[PDB]
Amino acid sequence: SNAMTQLTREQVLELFHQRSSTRYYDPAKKISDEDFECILECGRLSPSSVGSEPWKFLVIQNKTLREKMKSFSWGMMNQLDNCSHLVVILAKKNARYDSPFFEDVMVRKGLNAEQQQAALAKYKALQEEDMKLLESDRTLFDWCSKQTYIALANMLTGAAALGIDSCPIEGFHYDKMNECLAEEGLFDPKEYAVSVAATFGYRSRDIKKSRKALDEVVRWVE
Amino acid sequence: QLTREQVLELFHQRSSTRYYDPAKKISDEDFECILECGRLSPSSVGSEPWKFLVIQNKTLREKMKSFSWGMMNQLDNCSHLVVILAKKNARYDSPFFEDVMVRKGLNAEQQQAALAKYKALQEEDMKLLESDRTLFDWCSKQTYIALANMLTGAAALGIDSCPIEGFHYDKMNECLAEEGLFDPKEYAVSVAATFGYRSRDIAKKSRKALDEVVRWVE
Ligand SMILES: Cc1cc2nc3c(=O)[nH]c(=O)nc-3n(C[C@H](O)[C@H](O)[C@H](O)COP(=O)(O)O)c2cc1C
Ligand SMILES: Cc1cc2nc3c(=O)[nH]c(=O)nc-3n(C[C@H](O)[C@H](O)[C@H](O)COP(=O)(O)O)c2cc1C
Ligand SMILES: O=[N+]([O-])c1ccc(O)cc1
Ligand SMILES: O=[N+]([O-])c1ccc(O)cc1
Repeated sequence: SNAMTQLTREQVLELFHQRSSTRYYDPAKKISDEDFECILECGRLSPSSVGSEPWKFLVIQNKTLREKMKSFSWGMMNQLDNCSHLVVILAKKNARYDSPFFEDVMVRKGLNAEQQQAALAKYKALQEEDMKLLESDRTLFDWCSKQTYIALANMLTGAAALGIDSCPIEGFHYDKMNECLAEEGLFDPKEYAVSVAATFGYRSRDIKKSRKALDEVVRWVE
Repeated sequence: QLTREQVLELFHQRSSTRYYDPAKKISDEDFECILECGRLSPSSVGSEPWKFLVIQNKTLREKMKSFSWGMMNQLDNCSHLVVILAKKNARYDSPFFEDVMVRKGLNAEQQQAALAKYKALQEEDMKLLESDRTLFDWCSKQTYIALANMLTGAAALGIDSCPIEGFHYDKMNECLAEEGLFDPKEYAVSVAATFGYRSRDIAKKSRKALDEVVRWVE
């Protein structure tokens, strides 16, 4: 890393202040294919526990599907008509250490058989004892869903770095959204479920930050 | 504003560092900038349901080793360690949520309408109220946004990091509560992260191809 591959502290703070939730999009302004691919890359390159990458990104451009969405998506009703791109992020269901899904996770690490068994033993303990994820199907799904929020965050920040506005979205009926997207054939509902969404585009109305102070959220243990 | 190549370089510079140089410390100003990236993160309903515990005490780090397999050696060598807490019991009808509404400036009528909207969000749209753990996990998801932004902001400053789940969560929560750092009825440990400077080159790890993870619905 050097001064040319870094941002200054001033530039980092500007980036994270600029990143904001846009609720009014200009329908006449579309993100270029290349800029949007870059945004998706920010999601794809995100870290994830155990390298599990337990996400799928559905890019919902079809206008008829966006319209149907409106009736059960109160949190983005006024964005569905005018945003450039909409991403619905799915998270993997039943991502147990002993599942076929986890074999592919391991294969792309390029480990030998002994390293693979050492890794698997770590991941079993992580799920079973340390994080207690096998309490229920939902607990294990929510673990994958947490990893998807990393990908979400990175797509919002990457978009902001490109000068592109965005809004993270939880304001929809999850059962209705899962049912609709599965009925459209967009994923196997036994294997994935909706985690979170995000809109992207260019704002048509102005957005300053309101946050708790650093001293109210940070505690130093020296 | 950055070029596409610069944005890509940032996310490629960001890697999970397991081997830290124990002689390299992050400056106070750089670390405050990292914390700002967490503080400035978005969160559902603007709930900001997090606390960032900066664990620099060496005796406390040494105690954690016995139940933190995923960062055992990082604890000896990293510059800074953050344990992020998430709010427990963040119900729409809790005082925690009332404070959110008030500081947004909502009047009495608007607060009543907002309570109804977020009741519906939690009870029906997201079904967060199935159990205490489902509601906690909602706040925990928001903290993963703050985590991600800290890792990326650190990388932008030239500072290495590693997100951490590899510890016994209940033992960590018991320890940190015994230290008096939070009220365990109000918060619980969500995720951690180390920060510092790598002691060797970190081979870039693989990812599934874009075509594997993206589906276009046109
Ligand atoms: C939430 C989360 C928890 C993780 N926990 C650990 C951990 O405890 N110890 C560890 O060495 N790596 C941990 N990792 C790092 C992942 O193994 C790593 O992100 C993945 O292998 C991809 O490598 P990269 O981030 O270098 O691209 C974790 C990652 C995330 C996102
Ligand atoms: C996971 C998540 C879901 C959210 N859901 C919605 C939503 O459905 N609709 C909306 O208008 N804003 C939504 N927001 C945006 C938040 O209200 C916003 O992040 C917060 O008020 C802080 O504002 P800022 O992002 O402009 O800094 C969501 C944020 C997060 C992180
Ligand atoms: O050792 N561990 O508990 C780990 C190691 C890697 C990881 O991504 C998560 C947990
Ligand atoms: O309309 N909604 O459901 C919302 C709106 C804003 C938000 O942060 C979360 C949910």
